[PDB]
Amino acid sequence: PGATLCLGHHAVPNGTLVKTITDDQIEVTNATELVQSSSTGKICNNPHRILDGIDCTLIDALLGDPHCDVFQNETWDLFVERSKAFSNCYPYDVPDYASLRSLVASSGTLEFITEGFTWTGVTQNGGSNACKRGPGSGFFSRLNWLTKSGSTYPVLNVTMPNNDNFDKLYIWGVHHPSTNQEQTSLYVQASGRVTVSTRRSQQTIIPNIGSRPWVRMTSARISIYWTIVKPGDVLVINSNGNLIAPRGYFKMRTGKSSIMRSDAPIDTCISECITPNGSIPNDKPFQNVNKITYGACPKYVKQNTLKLATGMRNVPEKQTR
Amino acid sequence: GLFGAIAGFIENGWEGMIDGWYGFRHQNSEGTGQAADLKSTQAAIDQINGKLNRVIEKTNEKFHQIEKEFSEVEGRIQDLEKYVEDTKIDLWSYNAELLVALENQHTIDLTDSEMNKLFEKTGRQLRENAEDMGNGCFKIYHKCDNACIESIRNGTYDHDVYRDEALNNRFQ
Ligand SMILES: *[C@@H]1O[C@H](CO)[C@@H](O[C@@H]2O[C@H](CO)[C@@H](O[C@@H]3O[C@H](CO)[C@@H](O)[C@H](O)[C@@H]3O)[C@H](O)[C@H]2NC(C)=O)[C@H](O)[C@H]1NC(C)=O
Ligand SMILES: *[C@@H]1O[C@H](CO)[C@@H](O[C@@H]2O[C@H](CO)[C@@H](O)[C@H](O)[C@H]2NC(C)=O)[C@H](O)[C@H]1NC(C)=O
Ligand SMILES: *[C@@H]1O[C@H](CO)[C@@H](O)[C@H](O)[C@H]1NC(C)=O
Ligand SMILES: *[C@@H]1O[C@H](CO)[C@@H](O)[C@H](O)[C@H]1NC(C)=O
Repeated sequence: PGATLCLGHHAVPNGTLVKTITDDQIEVTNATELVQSSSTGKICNNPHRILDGIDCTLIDALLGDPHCDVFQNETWDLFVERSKAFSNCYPYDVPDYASLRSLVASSGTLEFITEGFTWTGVTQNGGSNACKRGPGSGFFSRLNWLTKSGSTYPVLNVTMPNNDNFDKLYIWGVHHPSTNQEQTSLYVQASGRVTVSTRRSQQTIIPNIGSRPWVRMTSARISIYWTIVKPGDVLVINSNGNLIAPRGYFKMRTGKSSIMRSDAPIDTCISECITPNGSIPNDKPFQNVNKITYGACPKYVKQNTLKLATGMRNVPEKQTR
Repeated sequence: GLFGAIAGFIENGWEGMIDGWYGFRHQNSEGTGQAADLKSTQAAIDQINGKLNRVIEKTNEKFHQIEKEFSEVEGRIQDLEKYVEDTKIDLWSYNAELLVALENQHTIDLTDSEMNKLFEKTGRQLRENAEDMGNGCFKIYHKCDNACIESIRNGTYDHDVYRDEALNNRFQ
């Protein structure tokens, strides 16, 4: 008349499948998801400073397209460009658009400091019906369209030293008229030229007369260029025509700032990780929402699910049916 | 698993055991019963929590990166941007896949290990007063009332007390 003592382990009615070295599917008592596969649909407005572009690209806000004037001197951790954004000023292109957008986005600020450039012998503040500002013609707020005074456009030669201890970003341009009649009417000389230089570098652009496609009343174009001036260096601008002059400089910074393309609405919540699909939580190490991310994010992976076993092997009672 | 206890010599688990991961069932002259072993249960849970917390520990915070979607065809520079992102994503996807496989194989083995540890601990406690039936049970060769069972479960079973009684029931 003895006694039996049996060792054993638990089981559950509803186990979970997981992958191991030897088995692509084996049942365990519990597991936990390591891939974040869903989003709120909304970009959380804390803790990062989100700046909604609304109808504006970062570049139009930089240049100062009139419908973008509300962005003057703005700052951001993440600038959000929307697909509905449109331009509504003088038609322009930026050779190396991608790079200018990238370095401004990264700088995280549009802080502009006006400088007293002296443009002797030309008319300043030129405008166009392509770029309406209130009822009448206008232009980019940060650019200064110089044209002839009386019937002369003298050789412009000006200097702006950087005696500050930060980098200055100057944005400037070159006007490409559609006809010779427009060129000589605006600048006298039959062929303009713009040379912008520092001690170490230089850019020279010869304008190119000819028709482009009509955009907002004009076949002409402006081409946008940039120059960074370091502490101790000096900017020199030299031109006998076609200069779209800077009015000053943008203060450059380094930091955590960036830019993202998204149509997700911005909402009042807290989330460290932002994707174009909206914010996602970052408690899991991986995510399948979007390879584009900003902040403290899980790493993007191709799997939509990965299950980490948090329990033993699940072995139920043998079934009689 | 590697120790051959869970899904091995122990035919199956107990759905009835709701207060623990590992434990004891007995039959004696007073009836049947069941009790969880808190220590083996906790050793398994602490190890699993340990590996869970290591895996979910935040490590990257990224800000400005490269563009990853493109609206224009550009050629060489964009091909390189896409290739870089695709290389990265495949390497991380591989890491993720490997991580869970290794983690899960190990989780299955350490839980199997704890079952086996408890079985060997119990067997050594009983000395020559019981025999291994081979199915995860010991046949105890003496009258073991509920006090005696709980002495086995909480580590106070003095085998010398019952040895002479037990040795006689075994070698006849
Ligand atoms: C266009 O404007 C620029 C900016 O003022 C003129 O550059 C300046 O040119 C003068 C000489 O033409 C340079 O003077 C020299 O300076 C050194 C010391 O720095 C001195 O030792 C020499 O005796 C000499 O006078 C001056 O440094 C230079 N400044 C800068 C910032 O580059 C340029 O000459 C103007 N050109 C025209 C055609 O208007
Ligand atoms: C997040 O957004 C991305 C891109 O907007 C979605 O990915 C697209 O999904 C469809 C299938 O539904 C695919 O055919 C496309 O190839 C994907 N586009 C791109 C650009 O990758 C993704 O499904 C969204 N995910 C969540 C969870 O909202
Ligand atoms: C099992 O895991 C899930 C998460 O995957 C958790 O929410 C649940 O509470 C766990 N249950 C037990 C009994 O541990
Ligand atoms: C931008 O900042 C500068 C100084 O930081 C200031 O002088 C200027 O007027 C500001 N403009 C706006 C629109 O706030």
